[PDB]
Amino acid sequence: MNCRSEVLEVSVEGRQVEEAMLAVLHTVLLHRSTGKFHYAAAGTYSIGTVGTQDVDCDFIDFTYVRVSSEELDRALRKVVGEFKDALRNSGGDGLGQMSLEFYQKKKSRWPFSDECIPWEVWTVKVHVVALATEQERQICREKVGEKLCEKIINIVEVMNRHEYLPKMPTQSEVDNVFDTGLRDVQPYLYKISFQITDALGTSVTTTMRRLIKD
Amino acid sequence: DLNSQDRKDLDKFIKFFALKTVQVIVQARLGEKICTRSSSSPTGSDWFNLAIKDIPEVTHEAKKALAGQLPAVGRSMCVEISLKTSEGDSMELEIWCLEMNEKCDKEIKVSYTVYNRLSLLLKSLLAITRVTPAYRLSRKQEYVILYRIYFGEVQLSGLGEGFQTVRVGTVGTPVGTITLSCAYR
Repeated sequence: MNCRSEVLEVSVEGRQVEEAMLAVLHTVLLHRSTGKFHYAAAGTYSIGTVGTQDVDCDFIDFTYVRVSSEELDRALRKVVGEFKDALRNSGGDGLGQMSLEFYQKKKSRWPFSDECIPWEVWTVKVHVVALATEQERQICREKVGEKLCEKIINIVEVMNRHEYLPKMPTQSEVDNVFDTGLRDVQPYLYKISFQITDALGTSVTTTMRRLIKD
Repeated sequence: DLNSQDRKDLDKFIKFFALKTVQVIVQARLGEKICTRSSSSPTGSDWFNLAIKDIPEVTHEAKKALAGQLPAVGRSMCVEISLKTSEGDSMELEIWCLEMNEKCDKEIKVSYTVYNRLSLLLKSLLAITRVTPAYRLSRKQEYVILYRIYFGEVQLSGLGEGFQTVRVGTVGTPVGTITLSCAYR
């Protein structure tokens, strides 16, 4: 089970960065979580039920669906905010990425911490641009929303395309596959991190991408 | 091959997946936002571990359409989302299509591997139904949205030349492969 990685790219206005990341992490996590496992000593276990809700974006003409866990939404909202202010204090560069990776924990011998083995990573590269009129702020609400549509479609296509998932664990091993720390929902073990990148050129891959258009 | 109750559990899963499919699609074109609560202590009606409330009229419409039959090669189930304006002009926005190919697969445990993958496909369907063009139109409502479930024989050309399609996803079972998608104008 070697690590699958996926990259999406978005160009957004300043106000739109938080919703667009929220739109992407929640749709991946909605596919990458499950009902709470409730084990009995005999080995038997039951699965709880996941609720979902629609979220209208305020700066994008867009709606996405998230699991109805409010600790989870709080969790991602705070680190999505840590990404955005980090972009704001980046001044010029204008770029930064965010990554979400799912991993299993393997028990390690003393003194080494359990090694965390990713089986899937998601990366979102953002390019903030600031807009001048308030009608290209309004018009921008529409095509960012149209572009997140196809980003959501692609995420969904990749998930059917992706075959490996962790073996479903026993009660002793469940904390090495799932985050059992939430009440509503059981996400796979996951880490999200980010980086503020420095800009440089785009490398005359343009001709390769221009061959695909023709 | 499949044991006797392997075949019947699979058939119960496909039925309720198909009934849940129409609920999600119709509830996403209904006009308003959908919010269901999670639950650590499950209920016996939350199929596939997902909280999806049933609309009774939609269940009945779904069941009459399937006529107690399940989709299979040739027999697909379709939800037609259409628009009738006050000028009486009617046109199909989308035709959601739950199909079944003959590519079988005796390598999946019917009981709970197929079950959890039907569940993920329902989760994809909740995501997808929000990001096709008919969704935003249905949330504004001049014109109203109409839904019709049928069991064909899928026929799409009313959508018009050049329509687009998106694959929601795919699930392999010992009786064939379940395909779900949307042709949209």
